Amino acid sequence: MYLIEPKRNGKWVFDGAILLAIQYWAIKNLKLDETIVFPYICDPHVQIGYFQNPSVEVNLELLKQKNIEVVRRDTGGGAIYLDRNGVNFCFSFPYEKNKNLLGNYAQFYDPVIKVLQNIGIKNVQFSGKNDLQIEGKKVSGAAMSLVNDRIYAGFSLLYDVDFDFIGKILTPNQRVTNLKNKLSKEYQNFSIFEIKDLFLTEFLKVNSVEKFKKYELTDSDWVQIDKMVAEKYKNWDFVWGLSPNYSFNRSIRTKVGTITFSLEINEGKISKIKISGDFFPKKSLLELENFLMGTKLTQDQLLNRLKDAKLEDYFSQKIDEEEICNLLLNL
Ligand SMILES: Nc1ncnc2c1ncn2[C@@H]1O[C@H](COP(=O)(O)OC(=O)CCCC[C@@H]2CCSS2)[C@@H](O)[C@H]1O
Repeated sequence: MYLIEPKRNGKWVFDGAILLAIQYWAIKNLKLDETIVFPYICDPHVQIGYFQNPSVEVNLELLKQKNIEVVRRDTGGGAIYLDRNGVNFCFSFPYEKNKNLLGNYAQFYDPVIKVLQNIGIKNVQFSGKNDLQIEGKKVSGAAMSLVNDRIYAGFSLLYDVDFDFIGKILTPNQRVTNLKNKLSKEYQNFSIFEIKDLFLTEFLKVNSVEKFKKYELTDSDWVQIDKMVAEKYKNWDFVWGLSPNYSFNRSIRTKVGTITFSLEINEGKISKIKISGDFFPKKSLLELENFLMGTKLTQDQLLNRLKDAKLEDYFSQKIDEEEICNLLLNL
């Protein structure tokens, strides 16, 4: 198991966008045939999933007011708020050695639950979706995707929360707790760097690993990471361009999550379409949106096109194609 701390010439980095960039850089460029761990503690910012639209997920005025960034990550899932009171861990798992991990939140979280138990946390449970919950209240969210031969997976930990701010800055569908007061009393006043440390030590134990193999980002890695920051994580086209607000917007709750269709209509046909939501598609939806372009907004064309798109190739659960058809027929 490798550990990549987000350090630059020995300085700890807290920029959420750079932190993802580090991870994705590793994913793409670090051919280590071992799990790499990426602990990260970020300055306040909102991180949204790849398929999400920041405009509908964030209170944009509160974000501007508080002068904090939106950062889109590469994985699906939903929008989280991240500050110095959260400790997150991403991973680059060799896909061949963890073939059953893709989409398997339970497996992914098993060592985490184990770590949290070991650390005195009451009754942390896998939510069954992609979360960890104590007595109804979410303490962690997770996301993953397959990229190259690597599974990119990450979970957050809400060590301490600003409950007021979190429910104000995130506008989903328009509840969570801290871990601080829930650890063994020995740990209850640990700072965030101490929790990260405690968690990583515990994570090694729970995973039967004596020590992390050391990987320090070199100047040269940083040049590539900085480039991915410029071209992607802090690139408007990626953060904002990716999810345009088209004229018509409809959403359905489905098993995979809330799917929103944002589309343009010219001559009774879908002219532009953007499918967004907090889900975890099997492959990129760009192909599906492209497939749907040109479809007449009639039952017959929509049903057929939606059938032909083989939605199961794109989403894990079954989507009601007719639900989507009928939703779109109303425009
Ligand atoms: N920092 C944070 N951590 C955990 N849960 C949060 C957080 N912020 C908000 N929430 C709550 O989760 C829901 C949205 O959860 P939802 O289930 O929609 O999706 C997620 O959680 C994505 C997890 C983040 C993936 C990153 C890849 C490695 S590190 S983390 C939001 O509305 C809040 O109620």
